[PDB]
Amino acid sequence: DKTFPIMLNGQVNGYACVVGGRVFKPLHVEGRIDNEQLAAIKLKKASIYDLEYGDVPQCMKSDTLQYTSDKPPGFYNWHHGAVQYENNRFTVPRGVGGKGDSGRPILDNKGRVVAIVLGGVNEGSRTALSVVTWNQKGVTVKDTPEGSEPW
Amino acid sequence: AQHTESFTSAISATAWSWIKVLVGGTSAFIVLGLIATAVVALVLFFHRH
Repeated sequence: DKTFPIMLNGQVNGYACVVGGRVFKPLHVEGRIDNEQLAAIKLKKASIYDLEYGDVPQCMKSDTLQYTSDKPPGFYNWHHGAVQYENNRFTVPRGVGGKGDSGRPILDNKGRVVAIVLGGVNEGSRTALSVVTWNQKGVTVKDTPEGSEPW
Repeated sequence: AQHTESFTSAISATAWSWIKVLVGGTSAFIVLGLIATAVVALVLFFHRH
């Protein structure tokens, strides 16, 4: 996958994901993307649904495909491990869930992105992730568990 | 003058219709958007679950 991070004062505090046609970036992080082609894009602020602008030209579109409907609750891919929940997100162990790990996509077994993490630092022995997804008909929803600090 | 002058002495029927349309024009447009603001908040609440 291709996921350009976000630089601020030398450290990495967020990640920017690219889906087919559009470029994603979390609102909670501040900084400049390392891709100079992506810096000229006029990203616009929006509501909690995290709408940005895919103003990239034709030569590199459709990097990955967003996952469609008919979601099973089985195995799913993740950068730091695996998640196995559809209605919620899985209770992943420690290590993942620190700081500056926002914007990392959650992929399927065919390489299709299903969700993008935004929060849920630590909730005890079981950590829940606050992600965005599509509920039933492709309409973008935002699911947030209780006590989900911005992560 | 034998009579007395009041506040609504000079207001005619055609002039009173204009100030009740212009008042009603603002009240029609305000409640049009105020209903439509809460309509999409109901769909956005129902979109999640």
